[PDB]
Amino acid sequence: AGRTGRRQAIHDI
Amino acid sequence: GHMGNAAAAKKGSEQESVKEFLAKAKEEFLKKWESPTAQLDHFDRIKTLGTGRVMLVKHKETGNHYAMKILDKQKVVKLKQIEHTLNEKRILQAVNFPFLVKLEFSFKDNSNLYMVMEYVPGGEMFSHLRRIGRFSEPHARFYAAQIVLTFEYLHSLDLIYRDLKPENLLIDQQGYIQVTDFGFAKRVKGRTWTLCGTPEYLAPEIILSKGYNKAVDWWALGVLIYEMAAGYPPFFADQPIQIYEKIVSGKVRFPSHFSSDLKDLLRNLLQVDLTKRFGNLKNGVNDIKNHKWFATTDWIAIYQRKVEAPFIPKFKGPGDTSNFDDYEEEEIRVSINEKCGKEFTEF
Ligand SMILES: CCCNCCNS(=O)(=O)c1cccc2cnccc12
Repeated sequence: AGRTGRRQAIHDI
Repeated sequence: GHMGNAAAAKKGSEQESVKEFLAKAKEEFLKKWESPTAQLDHFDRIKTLGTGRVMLVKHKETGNHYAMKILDKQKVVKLKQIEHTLNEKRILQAVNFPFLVKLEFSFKDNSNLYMVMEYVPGGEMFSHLRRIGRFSEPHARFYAAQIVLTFEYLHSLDLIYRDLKPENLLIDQQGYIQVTDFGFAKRVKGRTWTLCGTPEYLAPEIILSKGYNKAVDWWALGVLIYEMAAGYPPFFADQPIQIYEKIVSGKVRFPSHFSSDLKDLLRNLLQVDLTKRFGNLKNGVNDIKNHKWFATTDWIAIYQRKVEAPFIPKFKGPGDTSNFDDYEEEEIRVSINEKCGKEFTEF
């Protein structure tokens, strides 16, 4: 199972 | 050895010519970086091409179509992206490469920043990949070669890209790639420290809060090649925290249909140990370009766009958007008061 749609960038963790 | 005399000499000479090309490219980049254009009502807004937003627009005077990125100044400040947004504009205005999207205009108003780019009508690689499932190895290799050359160019200029993924790779009318989305691109001589990128594509050293270098782009290339050839990325889970745990373990499993040459390349790109990762060694980009998986790749022919593309998107007209998904349309509101003027004086 995982993300199949468009993936957004992250600006911080 | 692996190469006979004629082959070794041709390869050596080719590699020296690359150095000569890159030295000239650096001279040209620096001149633009040192001595670097429109307004909103010059364009008709047609349709949203992507959000995160980018709109297809038509220039009123010429009738040319473009992709206009619109950034809300207040949101940029709150998300701590001021410097990143200045980086994107400055880098795009100074670079020049066949696989990098071209910036045509930039401007700002009371509310927004605008970057007007060439419209690439074939759609995102992401769409095509999700629709077909996976690309065959030759098809994936054709795209991968373009990224290798693009990173060879960018890294020679001390530019790190930091957001490789199929969503950011557009297919042009000839079936070649245009890289978009330079919001995380940065001039970096050695190390940098910002935690940014897209979870599935982050190298372990980013997740582990280490100072990291341009080798994060080579890790991301490994993720991209894997995803193109498998249909899904190598570290795959529903939530970011779970993705990060898989990346830092570094255990990678491969589909049974991957060739051994491909698996070898990917083990060397998806390498946690930076002293062993391809693209980060003494031989530089040549460890990648000379790998067996790329043995059929004519690097100059790719650069010259003379290789027949595996896939040519359908195109019905200059403003056609059939290769793009639909998004909710939001009117572009411009406040009567200037927002964040001091923060964006240099834009
Ligand atoms: C997470 C999904 C990210 N997708 C980014 C790439 N697609 S886009 O629509 O924003 C776009 C951006 C920039 C230039 C373009 C030039 N022609 C077409 C589209 C363009």
